[PDB]
Amino acid sequence: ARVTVQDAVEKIGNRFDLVLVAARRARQMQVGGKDPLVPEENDKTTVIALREIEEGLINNQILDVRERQEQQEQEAAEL
Amino acid sequence: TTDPVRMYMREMGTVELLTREGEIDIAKRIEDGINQVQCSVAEYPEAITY
Amino acid sequence: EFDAIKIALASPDMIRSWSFGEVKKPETINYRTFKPERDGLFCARIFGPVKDYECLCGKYKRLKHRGVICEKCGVEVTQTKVRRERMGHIELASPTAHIWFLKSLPSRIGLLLDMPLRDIERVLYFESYVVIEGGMTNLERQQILTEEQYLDALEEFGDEFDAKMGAEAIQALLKSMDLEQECEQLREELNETNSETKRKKLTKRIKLLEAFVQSGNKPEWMILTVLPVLPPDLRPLVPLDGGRFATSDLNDLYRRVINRNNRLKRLLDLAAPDIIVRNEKRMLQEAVDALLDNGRRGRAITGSNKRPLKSLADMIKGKQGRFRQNLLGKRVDYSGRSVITVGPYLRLHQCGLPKKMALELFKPFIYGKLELRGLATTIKAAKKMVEREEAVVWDILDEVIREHPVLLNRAPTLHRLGIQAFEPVLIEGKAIQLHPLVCAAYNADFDGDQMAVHVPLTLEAQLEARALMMSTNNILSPANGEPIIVPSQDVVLGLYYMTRDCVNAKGEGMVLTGPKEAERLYRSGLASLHARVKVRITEYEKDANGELVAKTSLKDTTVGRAILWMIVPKGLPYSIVNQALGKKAISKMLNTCYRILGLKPTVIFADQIMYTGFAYAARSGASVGIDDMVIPEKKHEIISEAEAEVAEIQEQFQSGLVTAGERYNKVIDIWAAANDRVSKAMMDNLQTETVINRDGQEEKQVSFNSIYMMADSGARGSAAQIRQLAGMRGLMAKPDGSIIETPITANFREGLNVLQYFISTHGARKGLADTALKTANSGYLTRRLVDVAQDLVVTEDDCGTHEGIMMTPVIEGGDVKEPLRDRVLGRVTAEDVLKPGTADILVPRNTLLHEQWCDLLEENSVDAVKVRSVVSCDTDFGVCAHCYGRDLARGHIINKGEAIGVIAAQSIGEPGTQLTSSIQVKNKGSIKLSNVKSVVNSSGKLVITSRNTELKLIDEFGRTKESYKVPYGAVLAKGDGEQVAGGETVANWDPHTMPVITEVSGFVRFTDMIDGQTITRQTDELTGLSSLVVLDSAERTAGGKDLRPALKIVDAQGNDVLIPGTDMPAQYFLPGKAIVQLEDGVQISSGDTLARIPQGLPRVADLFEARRPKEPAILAEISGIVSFGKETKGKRRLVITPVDGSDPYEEMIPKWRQLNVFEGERVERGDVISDGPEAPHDILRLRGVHAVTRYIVNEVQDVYRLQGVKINDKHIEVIVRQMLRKATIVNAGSSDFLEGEQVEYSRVKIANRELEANGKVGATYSRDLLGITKASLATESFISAASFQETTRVLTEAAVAGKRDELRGLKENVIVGRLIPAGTGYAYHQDRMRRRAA
Amino acid sequence: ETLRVDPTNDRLSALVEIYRMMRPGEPPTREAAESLFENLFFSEDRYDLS
Ligand SMILES: [Mg+2]
Ligand SMILES: [Zn+2]
Ligand SMILES: [Zn+2]
Repeated sequence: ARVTVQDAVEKIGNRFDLVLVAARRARQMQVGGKDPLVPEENDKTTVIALREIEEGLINNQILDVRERQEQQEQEAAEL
Repeated sequence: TTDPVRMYMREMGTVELLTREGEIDIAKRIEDGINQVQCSVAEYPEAITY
Repeated sequence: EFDAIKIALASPDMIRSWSFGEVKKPETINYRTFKPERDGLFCARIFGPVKDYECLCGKYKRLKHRGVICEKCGVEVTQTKVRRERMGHIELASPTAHIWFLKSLPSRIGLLLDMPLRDIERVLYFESYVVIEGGMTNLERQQILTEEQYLDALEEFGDEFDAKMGAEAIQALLKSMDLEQECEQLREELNETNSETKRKKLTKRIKLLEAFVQSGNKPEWMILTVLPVLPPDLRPLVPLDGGRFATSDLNDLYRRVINRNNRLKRLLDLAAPDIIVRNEKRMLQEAVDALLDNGRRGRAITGSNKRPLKSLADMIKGKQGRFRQNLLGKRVDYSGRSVITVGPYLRLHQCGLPKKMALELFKPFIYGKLELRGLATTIKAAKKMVEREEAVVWDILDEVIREHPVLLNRAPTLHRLGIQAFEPVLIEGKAIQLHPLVCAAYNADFDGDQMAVHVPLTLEAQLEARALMMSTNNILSPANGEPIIVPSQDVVLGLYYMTRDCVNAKGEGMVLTGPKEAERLYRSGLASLHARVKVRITEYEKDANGELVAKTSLKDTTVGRAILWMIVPKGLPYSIVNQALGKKAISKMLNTCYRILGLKPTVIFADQIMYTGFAYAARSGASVGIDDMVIPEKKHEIISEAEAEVAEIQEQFQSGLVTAGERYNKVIDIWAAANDRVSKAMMDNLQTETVINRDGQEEKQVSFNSIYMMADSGARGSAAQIRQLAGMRGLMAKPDGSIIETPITANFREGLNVLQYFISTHGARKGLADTALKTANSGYLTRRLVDVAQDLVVTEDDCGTHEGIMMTPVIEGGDVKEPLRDRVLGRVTAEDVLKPGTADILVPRNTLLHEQWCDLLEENSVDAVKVRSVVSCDTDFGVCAHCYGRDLARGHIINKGEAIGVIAAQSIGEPGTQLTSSIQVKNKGSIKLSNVKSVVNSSGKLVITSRNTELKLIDEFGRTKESYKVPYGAVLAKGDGEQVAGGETVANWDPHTMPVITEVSGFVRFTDMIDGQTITRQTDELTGLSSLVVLDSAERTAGGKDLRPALKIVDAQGNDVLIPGTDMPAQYFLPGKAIVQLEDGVQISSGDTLARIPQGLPRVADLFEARRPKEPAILAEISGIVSFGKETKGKRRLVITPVDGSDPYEEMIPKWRQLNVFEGERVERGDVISDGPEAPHDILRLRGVHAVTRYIVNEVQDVYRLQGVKINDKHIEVIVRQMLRKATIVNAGSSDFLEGEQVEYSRVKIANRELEANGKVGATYSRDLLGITKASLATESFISAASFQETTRVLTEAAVAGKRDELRGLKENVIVGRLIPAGTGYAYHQDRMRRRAA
Repeated sequence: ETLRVDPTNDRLSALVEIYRMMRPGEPPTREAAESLFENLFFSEDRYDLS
């Protein structure tokens, strides 16, 4: 569960970029391109995205690095 | 005031009524007009032959 | 998809380009079968097909074709949504004036031709003629005629003469005009000639002209030649159930226009006489003008009905137009509505919600999960499964609810806490359970009010409602830093019963090892809930850097305080629970817990407070009863004494000793005195009535009366209502506003007889009517305030300026009304502030001041702080975050992006429901006098010759405890800097006598004082000193009318006494009633009198609107020596003599009215020349922008703090910013603008900083304050100027200008339905702005 | 003072002023004005106090 979003505000500032980052992450987990990097407790992808923010292993920068890495693997998988 | 019915009444209120003989006089002017256009037809032979 | 919205005029070629048909016939549909008639107002070949992909005849019924048109009957076989889209046209036979460019108040054909509007309507109604460029023979261009004058001009000039009448004439006038020739002409008339008000009108007209030519418009497009028609599914004629139709009234309007156009074509075929076709052209003018905007004529009503019909501008403009009924606010799917109720078993991140509403709202989610889990093979099976409500769907619904926030909403959504998110817990029931602590945010009582739930569908909206709008985020108001989740009524009663102490109870004075055996003693019944007891508690504190230092001790406390101590988190000290804990104390408790431990312990602490408050209120049994209202034994005795005293005043009035008014005032004063004695009787009979015993005789304490706990805890009501229940209730006022001499000597515990209750009914009904009307006006005030200020968005991180205003405490005449601490807390410093020992930096230059910094301010002796304010920011098109402050639901600085204009205007207009001698020094300290210039008289006192003196009571800590506006010419006992005592009247002026005091000492004389004319000879009966005293204007004769009496001084030698220090004598001019007491050649001393001169909410909506005051304070323009000019015009010439500059300014003052300054003195710019209210225009134009924003915030904070409602000053300052965006430029220079042009301050600022960065000279401006209903329409974005106020003037003003709207500021983006460039959409607009044109 | 403000002098110009000031824009007529001021306050049909 997730009652307050305070820790995610302390990791990612500005309180509005948090929404966009968590939205992009939860779309990566709902549309099945990925799978969660934290144990889920039957939470929806919203709360799983916020918990992945609070563990520090997701922000905008890490998502950009991972997305460019997927694009490089597509370029290597063109054959 | 705008009230364009009243502007119509005031635009036609200047025209006065006719006597019972002035109508016959206007009708005779109408007769003179149709007389002159039929006499104008009367000189033109192509309408005749048409 | 697109960018900026453009608006302009419509050429007839443009209108033929839009339209896909000419509508030649007035039919609508065929009557027998309801196919549409070709080619009527509802057509096929003009607009579209009736059915989806089907011709009208039936030759083409399916998707075999989509491009074809049927050659039997024209149908372009497409979707029928196309019929919602394609438009038509009407070829008007004779041209027709457009009513919007004819009848709006700044009339465009009116001041485009420079012709008065009555003559234009006289031309358009065929009452007269007008020349249309008729050469130069005898008749000018705009020279109108009449019919007889037309026959005159035609028989006098047979040819080279042109003058039509009607719409053809106005169209020929607009077509004939060459614009830039008249542009050169008016530029020459504004260069050489000067006719001030007329040339101001002239420069307005040249502004219109060179705005028109800069656009792509032609003037003759203001006359309609081809009139466009609207698509059919916007004016639908659809079947109701029953064979009867609903038409829109636009069908009537277009039917009338098409009908009269066909009639006029039919008349011009038959060569009708002139009276008939002039009738028909007037009728077609009326039909078109009724179609475009009905109501600016004789209001052409509809058929079979007396009610006036609805035109196009009726559908755009107003409460029911598209701007306010279907664009700014839409009815929304995925919503519900039901009655709300309490359910105290909730944490505040969750609310109850019914199972039936949760099944109806979340239907597509349930459909999706059921077709995912394979219980329903198709989706129709899912429909029937959730229709039959089988037992498998409730587990599915519990899966789809679990972490999905809903939005709860109460209908008067004034401030932004009206919409909050929650997580639903499903309820066996039909009522939304709403958490109790949240309800004070809603202003929701549970007396039957019903709330609405909305559902965030998409994923981003779920994350918005959790991250921004969950209820645990909003525990601070946006109006101030106070908690809005304050415990309201049952919980504070449970606390106030729980933490108290009676002098004898079970377990009196025993010892306890901790809170745990306090709970074991109370819940076993050995010891009482409240008994004073030594316990051992362990409190933690944050002494080191974020470290929980533990200290343990035996505190002397009660049992119930120890039981509540388990609920306090680790960080707080014990002194937060050692007092009685009313409502103020528990609000301070939650505030300290939030400002120390952050958000999470405060949320779970608020939930635990609510639980323990309800539980021990249940254990309290706090119950009201009839014995709980003790009537004083001293009541009827005081009432009998007052009844004897009114008989005394009655006998004194029947004896003729007094008049009526002094009788009335004495009777109301003695009844108020009796009411005050009854109040001080009943309070001492309630609060200390409990007297019990412990190990001795007796002891008194605070009472365990039920109603005293319910008034002392602050749960419900205060001592006014307790007074009206126990003592006598007040003095009622009649409908005059007068107040009755016979008050209601009975409370509600006693009976009221019929007359007393009948008098009370008037006050009750006046109260109800005022609450209704003030609700309406507060709604209107909120709407104007948000619509002046949605454009402002925090956009930059920092501007880095040195500007700022000066925060000082607001003490005035009495004690402190708002201290320095809670004003500056939350703002930021402009420059560094220093200790009273100078060069001691206590804060650096720009740091966010939080509570430890205000602690550092209060431990020192600081009094005034320079603060960055949003009204003096530097940023283009917003306010930089480092200048705004911090105050929000969070405690940190404002984030980059968040809209503060909207939260500011809501936090101002939300408390709009709640709104409605000598120096007697109180406190002790040292005396200070600012702007003082005084002189010692002969009597050892001190008389004051400067009226800007401000009296400050400065204690040993430098701060100001009292201030007194010192009147001119007072009698100071002590001097300056001497330590004064309490009660000591230092200055004792005569408030009924304006002083004519001096600086000189010598023989008073008469100069230009002729007896009988300027002065009369009075011989006094009382004193006996006969004199020559100045008379009025009626009795002074024609010689001494303009000649004024003057007083002047000599010494013993006869030489003129000069002022010691200067060379000017004291020659002073006396008005009427200025009593000459001391005559010619009479000695005085320094400063003796040469003579004596004897005798709510619409305030806020006047301030922000900034209306001109009725009697303005007059103020000097430039600083200089004041002098008089000519006399007796009704006015006088007030002349200013600056020393360095050029003097020749004089201002007309209506000289009947009492002035302030004397002629011998000198004034500063912005100093007052008389008294009374002053316009904000004067304060802005003379003193400065900081002074006018200080004036607005101090006046409106007086209006709010009179009611006792806290609003932080950031909000009022940013509304002041949004007021003064426009500024007229004085010197044009290298810029493009004009000497009188009004352009916004941000646009001229980016122009100058491009020029001032170059070597050229800039453009100097004049800042100009505008009201909120005028600074919101004067905007560079016309949809925000057309969404709320006068619509027709805005659309025509932006249609003649070709104005382009770049969507700029949240009104247009709500209108056009895209993201908002404030909130989460700020990153999107920043990415797009980086992408756009780069 | 009211007489010094008033433009008219006699009965007929008074009735002409009222008939011009109730139905404005149209020229007046004596007997129509008389029947109008009959039908304002003194006719049994169009005016009634109970
Ligand atoms: Mg209610
Ligand atoms: Zn067909
Ligand atoms: Zn700033």
